[PDB]
Amino acid sequence: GSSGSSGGEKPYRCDQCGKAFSQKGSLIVHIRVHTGSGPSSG
Ligand SMILES: [Zn+2]
Repeated sequence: GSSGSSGGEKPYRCDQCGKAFSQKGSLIVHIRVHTGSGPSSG
């Protein structure tokens, strides 16, 4: 019951939403929500 608890301190951190990832690819699958990434139907 207490927000604000960063854990990992990874280099991969999206500035669009403010998230963190351990790998690069993992982040690539997230960009789909921000910028047109890979296929996503019409
Ligand atoms: Zn993001």
